Amino acid sequence: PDIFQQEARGWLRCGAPPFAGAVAGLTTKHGGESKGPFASLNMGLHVGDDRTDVVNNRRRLAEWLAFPLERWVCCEQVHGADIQKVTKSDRGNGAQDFATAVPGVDGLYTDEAGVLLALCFADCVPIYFVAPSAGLVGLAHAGWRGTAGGIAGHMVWLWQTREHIAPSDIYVAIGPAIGPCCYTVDDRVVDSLRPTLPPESPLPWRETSPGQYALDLKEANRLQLLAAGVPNSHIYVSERCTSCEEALFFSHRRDRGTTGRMLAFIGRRE
Ligand SMILES: [Zn+2]
Ligand SMILES: [Zn+2]
Repeated sequence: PDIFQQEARGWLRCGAPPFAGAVAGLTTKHGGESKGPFASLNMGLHVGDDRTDVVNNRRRLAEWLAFPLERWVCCEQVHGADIQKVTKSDRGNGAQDFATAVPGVDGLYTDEAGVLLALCFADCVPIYFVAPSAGLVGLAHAGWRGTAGGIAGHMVWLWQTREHIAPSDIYVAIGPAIGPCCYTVDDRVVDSLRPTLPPESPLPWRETSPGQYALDLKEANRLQLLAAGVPNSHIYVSERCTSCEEALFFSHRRDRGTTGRMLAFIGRRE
């Protein structure tokens, strides 16, 4: 069974055992207030939807999780590889007004309880991190650009060098994202990813016609995490494709660029 399992409402819980001490999951597209291409549980404030509808969708998740919206922390998600540590003093940033989101970063982490890290997705890879003994949680957004920038390994490096956590103490869930079944890219994308993988590494793409590659970004990020020292048995990977599973997910690719966003979230209850 997939590591992300359907709950009673419009969300999937991360069921990997090391995440049992955390509130961790990904929303699905149903149960909200938004309309048209955003129907209905659009969590993204940056996609041209009605802000009142989106805030109400966020308040609905907050009720399902018993984790108030005033305790969430969001980031700008610029498709880079930068990451910021956040604390209770950052609560609310980007929760109801996109302009207050943490600027210039694509991942967040915290060692405090009572802080819900909250990032938006509709094909890019959500990477959830936990160090259960040390009380750290993290969440990163990795499309091809962030993966080429090594965002996954950057989280591990920060936890090692700034938080004094060995990679062997980290566990990771790679959530629903677009699969190689649906994601075809050109030489420039794969050429950007090549230097981020070990020289002996199997390549997470297949050339399906000249200059066209079926790309597996989940696997690219898993390989980077392995190279950064996270143990194989600590990395859980969802098999759900956001483009294929149209009944559950918004997909930037399938929906031709105008669609909602799911929210990936992780935090610990205070
Ligand atoms: Zn993205
Ligand atoms: Zn697919």
